[PDB]
Amino acid sequence: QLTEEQIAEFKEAFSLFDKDGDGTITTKELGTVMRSLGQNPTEAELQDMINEVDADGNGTIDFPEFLTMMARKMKDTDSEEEIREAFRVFDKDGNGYISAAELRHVMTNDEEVDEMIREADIDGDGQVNYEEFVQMMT
Amino acid sequence: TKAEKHVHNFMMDIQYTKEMKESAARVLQEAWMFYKHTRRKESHAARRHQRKLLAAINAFRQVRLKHRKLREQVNSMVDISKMHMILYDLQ
Amino acid sequence: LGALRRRRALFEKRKRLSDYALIFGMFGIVVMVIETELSWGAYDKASLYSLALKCLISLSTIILLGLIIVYHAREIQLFMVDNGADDWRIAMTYERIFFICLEILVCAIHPIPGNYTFTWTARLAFSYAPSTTTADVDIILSIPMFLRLYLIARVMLLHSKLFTDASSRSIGALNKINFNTRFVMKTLMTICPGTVLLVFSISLWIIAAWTVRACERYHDQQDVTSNFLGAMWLISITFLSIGYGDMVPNTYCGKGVCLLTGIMGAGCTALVVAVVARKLELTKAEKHVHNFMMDIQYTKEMKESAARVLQEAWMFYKHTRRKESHAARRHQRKLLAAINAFRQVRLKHRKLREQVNSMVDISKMHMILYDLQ
Amino acid sequence: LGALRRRRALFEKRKRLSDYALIFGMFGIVVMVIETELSWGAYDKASLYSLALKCLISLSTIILLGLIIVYHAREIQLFMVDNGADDWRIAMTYERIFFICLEILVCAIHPIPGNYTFTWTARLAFSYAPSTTTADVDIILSIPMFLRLYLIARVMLLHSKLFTDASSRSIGALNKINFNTRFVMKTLMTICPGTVLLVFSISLWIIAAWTVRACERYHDQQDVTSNFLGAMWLISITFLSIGYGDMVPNTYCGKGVCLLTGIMGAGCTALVVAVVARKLELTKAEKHVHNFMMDIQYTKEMKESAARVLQEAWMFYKHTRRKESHAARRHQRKLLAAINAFRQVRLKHRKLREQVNSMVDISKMHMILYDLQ
Amino acid sequence: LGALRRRRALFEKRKRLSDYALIFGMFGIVVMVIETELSWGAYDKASLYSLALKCLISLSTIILLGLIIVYHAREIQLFMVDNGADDWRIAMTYERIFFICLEILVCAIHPIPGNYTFTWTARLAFSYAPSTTTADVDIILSIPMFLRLYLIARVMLLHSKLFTDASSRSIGALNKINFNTRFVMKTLMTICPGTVLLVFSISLWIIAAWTVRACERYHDQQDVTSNFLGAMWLISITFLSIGYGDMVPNTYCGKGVCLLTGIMGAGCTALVVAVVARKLELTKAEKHVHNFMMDIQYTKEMKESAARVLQEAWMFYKHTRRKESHAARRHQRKLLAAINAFRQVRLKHRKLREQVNSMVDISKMHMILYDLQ
Amino acid sequence: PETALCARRCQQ
Ligand SMILES: [Ca+2]
Ligand SMILES: [Ca+2]
Ligand SMILES: [Ca+2]
Ligand SMILES: [Ca+2]
Ligand SMILES: [K+]
Ligand SMILES: [K+]
Repeated sequence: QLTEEQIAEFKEAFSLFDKDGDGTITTKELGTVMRSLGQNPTEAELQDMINEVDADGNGTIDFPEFLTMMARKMKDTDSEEEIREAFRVFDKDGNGYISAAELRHVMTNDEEVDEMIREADIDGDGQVNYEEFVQMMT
Repeated sequence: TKAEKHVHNFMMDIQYTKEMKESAARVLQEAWMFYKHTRRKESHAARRHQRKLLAAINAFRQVRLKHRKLREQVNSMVDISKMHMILYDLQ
Repeated sequence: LGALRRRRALFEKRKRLSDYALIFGMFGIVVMVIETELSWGAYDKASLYSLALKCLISLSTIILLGLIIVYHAREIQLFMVDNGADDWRIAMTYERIFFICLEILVCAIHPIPGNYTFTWTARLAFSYAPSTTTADVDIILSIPMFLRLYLIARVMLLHSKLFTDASSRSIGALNKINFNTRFVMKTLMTICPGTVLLVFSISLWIIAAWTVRACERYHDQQDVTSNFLGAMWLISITFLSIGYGDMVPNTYCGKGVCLLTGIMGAGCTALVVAVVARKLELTKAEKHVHNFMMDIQYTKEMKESAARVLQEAWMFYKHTRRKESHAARRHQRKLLAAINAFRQVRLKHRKLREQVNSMVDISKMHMILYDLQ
Repeated sequence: LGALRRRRALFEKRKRLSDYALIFGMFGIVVMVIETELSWGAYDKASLYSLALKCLISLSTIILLGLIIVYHAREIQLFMVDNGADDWRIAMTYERIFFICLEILVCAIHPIPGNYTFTWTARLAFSYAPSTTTADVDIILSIPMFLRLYLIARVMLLHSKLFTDASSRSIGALNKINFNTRFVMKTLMTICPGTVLLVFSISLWIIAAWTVRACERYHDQQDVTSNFLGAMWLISITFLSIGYGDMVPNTYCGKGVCLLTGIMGAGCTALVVAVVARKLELTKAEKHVHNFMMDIQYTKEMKESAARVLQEAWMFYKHTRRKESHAARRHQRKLLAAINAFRQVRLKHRKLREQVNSMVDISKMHMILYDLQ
Repeated sequence: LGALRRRRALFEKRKRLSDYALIFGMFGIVVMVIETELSWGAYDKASLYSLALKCLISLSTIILLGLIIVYHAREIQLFMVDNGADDWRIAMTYERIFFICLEILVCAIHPIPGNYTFTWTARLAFSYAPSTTTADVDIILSIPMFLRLYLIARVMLLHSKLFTDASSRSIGALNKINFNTRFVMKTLMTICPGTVLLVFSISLWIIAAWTVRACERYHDQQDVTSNFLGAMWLISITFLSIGYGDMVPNTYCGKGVCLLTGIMGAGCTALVVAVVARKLELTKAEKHVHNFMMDIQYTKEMKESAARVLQEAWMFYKHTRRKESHAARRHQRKLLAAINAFRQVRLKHRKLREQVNSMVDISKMHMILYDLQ
Repeated sequence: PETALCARRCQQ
């Protein structure tokens, strides 16, 4: 487990994100911290960004989930975020599933893309999802 | 001028959108090329395509950040004019 | 729709002709520099290596003049398309004809083959002792050849993406923007302001150093200002306006390049400082992070500053109860200094909060307006 | 969670190795300065006091190169943790390898033990007469040793609190901020911009003056620029772009340091002026106090200015009724002057109220919006 | 309320003592200038006019030091009143004691009566030939006498209206303002920024020129920089950073004053330029008048520009119907130029209207917010 | 050259 100084500093950061001290970062606290930093996040985007690291799905970020987020965010460049953003820009329709037509369109900027679709469709659902995208990326 | 900045920022946004499409295309292209050589059991070829994939991810991040910086500048300059539209609606 | 095809075809011809005008324009300059340097020591102006090298400049000037004439023939045709004319004489204004002749005159000044000489009398610097030499006439025609660099600006404008792109033309028409050569200059000074000034400064450095050397070599018997590094040092402290004065040109040609450099370097250094001072400023997003971390630091400093206020106050009380005059006075001074230090950190935290509330003023106004909707 | 322990551990080792590389990097520079200044007069380059002092530089260079190698191995291990790679070869790019060899080459240039000489032929200034001396080869290797000052930037960055603190890393991640060496430079120019430019200017003054003296001592038989107080005067009139020209270096080494001082001094003085101009400006909380007191002063001035308008108006009437032509004329010139003075104070009061209303504009907007809530 | 009477009583005593310290502080400087300029001429240093004129400097130093000691005793008493202390030993910190002794040391440096001499060996300029002279010891004690000008800053602060006025102190307490010597400096630079920079430049001109002349007169036989108008010409070209180099001082005292003037003149000219550039800008009330009159002019220009568009359009039609090929062609070139002229004035009118809306943006917002009320 | 200014300039 982490040493004493690291645990103390991560607790300090968590308490910076947790004003009431109840031990969980409510979406209101994250929103007000972001607003104090000059950003204007909507409720939908706030909820979307709060469940990315919420492992148990309870709707709040306790200390272990904040520690996981910090371990993901301490490095200068995070591969998961960039892969997610590439998948987003690949998904023009925004439905969460990049069709084969989109996969062919994004390469024009025939057999190779078909091979990519065949080797990326692990579950054989006829399309490519985010999990397949990260599996192919790794 | 105040009108030439809006034209420059509008054409820059189109350029950055096209750059993000080509940068993210390289991210997946090298990601699959890494997977193709890894499945073929080519150690050196897979290693090279993992250096290229990491560089492509960093390049995609750089264009994503400079696009975000541009959108910050566009919103910062178009603030009071947007305020006027909201005030007219309240009337 | 018919004029759209013609306009694109004529623009492609104009861009292609400008590319060839720069190839032959820069080729003649390069051969001029090679011939100028070699004609001093290697051979003489009456050799067959000078008749065969000045015929390359002469031949390149003939082809360059043809490309300038043909380029303006395409501009006339493009005028007859945009303005819906049928006679080219409608385009022949007094300003267009003057600029057609100006470009031809500028691009026709080159060293003519043949050995011609003139008597150049200059008074040296400092001593101001007269000096006379039979300088060749091919030196007063080689320096003006640097005026062909105006074709670089035309190539940059014609090769610009937004100059011809239909996406930028449609958007620019909405804002009534004219995509002239000034717009390209202004966009270059916003995208890469430092690269433009660094490239211009280095290019002016080599060109001015060579021009001073090429003019000073006739009236320099001590390789002082006629050396390339003696002219690249002479034109380095004029750009920076240091002006040591140890080396000054003996002629009125090297004095017109020192004067030109002093003017250019007076403004380029000021513009460079403006660019540098603009790249050392925190962005609007990095200023919110800096203020956020300073606020956390100041809150922690106020916790330790107020702790010392009470710690020294009680240490004063403990020694006072023990009837120790010197100790009580020593800790009363510390209490006064602790209170002053606590006041100082409390005031600097107040200043930071005011600064924070000054950059989140208009943004907070947006939040209130959204609520009223 | 597992990689958090290994990333913090590898950062502590990198920070420790950066400190030791500065200890040995600066120690070699100091011993270089001691040996350069002592081998001139105290002993000669073929002495046992020079083979024992130049082996300290050589010994410190070996240790410094080892610390650079180990530091870059720690960077490779940190990269394999962050990027998740398992083979060090995935980290060896063409850009990383080039900078690894660049730091090694920069840190490996030191005066090698031994007595090797080269023929230095220079030309004195203001006469350009040749002067040939046999100079040690350890003078062209001592000057490049100052390039080890890049380790100071590394130490400053790794010792920065926000570079590793989890509170700043989380807040910076929200705003998508990059904590690199440029971010530390920009925060330094906002916290203490007058402590960074003053320390840089003084450090450059001492370093450049010593570099000029060290080079300008083989070709100086008059102790003009080879004096330390005569090298500081030269560097100071170049930093401020005065350029008296009574002393200029006789060699290209001194002429290169003087050209570098001119470039730095052109921008450093302009940056310093902007700092002294942003500190002589009233803050947003001191302007409101100044405007409040000006408004009270202008109101009191208007009371006394209008009092003089009526006092002279009645004094004119009193003498006119008394039939005194000269007295009435004198009291009418005073009345017209009093009216003009009343207009001047009334106009400057109106200007002040315009400024007061200009600053309190957006804050008044907030109050109106709060009321509408 | 009791301490209010004692605080005002002690502030009046401090103001009175600061005035007398400036009377005697400047008296010693004035007599020093008289005695320095006369000892070189009229009499020698061993005369009875030098024993009687250096006893006036010594006597004024005794009284000046007495007023400095008493002034600080009043500040100690005022400290015990504000801080509610009963022992002056609580007011004796290490920073106050150091500053008390610093002022006494600065104000005690004066030419002692008596004829003491020292050997001054200096190296002349442009020749670097040694020159040894028997200089008096009263030249190294007269220059530091100019450090008594720090009393001018104290007198300006203690005589400032807002430093003591109960109306300004109460208002400043609301905004948490500190009325120190820095606040007075900032308010001067906003009220009269040009008078402050003009008095400082002129005062520095005379003081530095006299200091150069006094120091650079033991090593001057050609009356070049030992002349007041020669020293006043050397200093001006250093303030403007021209640096001809025709005259440079031969001593280290004249070389440290040219450096001091160069540093001050680098920033003073930059500050002066900013002031002259902030006074050439139209105010917010004069820009509305200028924009209003420009809008009227542009509307009149558009009426006449479009009138020429139709006038040449019909003149083209009249000659075309008359079958005049050359006349119609000329009137079609004029029609095209009239259309371009109409477009140019229409574009410059649109730009002005956009500029009008940019300045009148927030004031328009206020009107809308009033309507919602 | 009587003065060193003239000695330095006439040589340069
Ligand atoms: Ca909570
Ligand atoms: Ca949870
Ligand atoms: Ca899709
Ligand atoms: Ca799938
Ligand atoms: K200058
Ligand atoms: K100068």
